[PDB]
Amino acid sequence: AERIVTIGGDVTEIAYALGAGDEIVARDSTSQQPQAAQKLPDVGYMRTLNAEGILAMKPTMLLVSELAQPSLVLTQIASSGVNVVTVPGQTTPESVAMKINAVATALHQTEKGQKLIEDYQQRLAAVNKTPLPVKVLFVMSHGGLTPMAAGQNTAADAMIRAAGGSNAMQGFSRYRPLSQEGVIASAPDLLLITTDGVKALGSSENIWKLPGMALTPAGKHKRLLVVDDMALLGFGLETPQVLAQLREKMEQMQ
Ligand code: HEM
Ligand code: HEM
Repeated sequence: AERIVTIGGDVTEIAYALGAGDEIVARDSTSQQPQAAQKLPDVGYMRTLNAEGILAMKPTMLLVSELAQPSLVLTQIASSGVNVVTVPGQTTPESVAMKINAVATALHQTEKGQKLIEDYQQRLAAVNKTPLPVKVLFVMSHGGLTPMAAGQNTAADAMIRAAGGSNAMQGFSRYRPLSQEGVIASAPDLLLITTDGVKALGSSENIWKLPGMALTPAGKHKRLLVVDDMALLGFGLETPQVLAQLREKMEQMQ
């Protein structure tokens, strides 16, 4: 009966995992998992939504990450009479259990969610969270934009800290353009980048041509880790696995 639009790759992946695949009629740009979701219509990007694109799908329920903007579009969609359910957007490993809970409560699959939660906690718990003296620089590369580093108050910065590592970039929030001096002062031991960032750059050649990268301990030892964009930053079900790659790569640097 329900025509569900899910917004937020984390939300979508959880809805699908709670067995609602059949009822989801559309989703946002950040939602690309599972692949089944890639075949659904794209209503736009979570951070720049427009009401018309969502309402054209005639949803009965909108499951939306709190990270969604502009907020008044949700108000507007709710006034039109669709059930708008908000999902917590904290970039924290403990936050995922909260996300699963809100989604399940909304789908009336409380028990299914409870099960999914235990599996996530069981997978998360297996990861060594002991702090390690390794500094990490996360870089986001587009095709047509200057490369950018993550400060604090980012998912990337939370991910790094949760793996037991340290954010090489300090003293600022969100993202900033790379500069040779900035990067070099950062002195990362490990360069963290996304799968798409790699494609945007070309080859490993261009990777170490990033401003100042070669003049860092990371660039000297070619210490690199490439992870799926949303797996790394989405704080959904794949969080434990990504923390594992990151932890392993750090431990292996002793
Ligand atoms: C017009 C298109 C886009 C614009 C203008 C844009 C802009 C931004 C900006 C400025 C930030 C960080 C600053 C802030 O949060 O205020 C950000 C974060 C992020 N973006 Fe977008 N973006 C776009 C498209 C996309 C798409 C298509 C994806 C699909 C995966 C995406 C995924 C993310 C994620 C996962 C973050 C969180 C990073 C973190 O917390 O470390 N973005 N985006
Ligand atoms: C940090 C993680 C981020 C991710 C995973 C991400 C992801 C994406 C993706 C998938 C696109 C679509 C690419 C395209 O259409 O060419 C995009 C576009 C865009 N992003 Fe990001 N983004 C991030 C951060 C940022 C930040 C911090 C900014 C700050 C300016 C930004 C600015 C933009 C802009 C202006 C576009 C639109 C380009 C166009 O329309 O041609 N993004 N982003």
